[PDB]
Amino acid sequence: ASIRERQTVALKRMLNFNVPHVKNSPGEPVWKVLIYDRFGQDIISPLLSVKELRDMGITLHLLLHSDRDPIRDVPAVYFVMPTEENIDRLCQDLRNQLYESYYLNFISAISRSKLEDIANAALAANAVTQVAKVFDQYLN
Repeated sequence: ASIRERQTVALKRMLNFNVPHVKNSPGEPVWKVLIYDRFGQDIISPLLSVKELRDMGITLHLLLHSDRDPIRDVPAVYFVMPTEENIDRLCQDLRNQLYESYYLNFISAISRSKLEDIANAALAANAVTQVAKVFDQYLN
């Protein structure tokens, strides 16, 4: 479907988004982390798997509602829903500095109010973050 396609559009982008990262081992791919939620998995899985996740160059993929590992030396991605709870996880992971980067990706149409929370959620620790486009804003 043309719709389901747009879903992967953002994904394939974030899952490959090579952002300004430091290179320690010359001659090594770009390891990127990902953090998905109930919806995030509801979209990433249908168009991605565990073996494909690591096969694309993922350093770690876990649920915001789980024990996140400390990988400040590797860029991270947060493809989740901008829900009240999620917004709290953003400021929770942003302050912990679990990952160097935080390529955010909202499933629904977040608002300036909720957005400011995540935007500032990082400002608290000054973590490099970037809110990507949404796909489920029309479906899912």
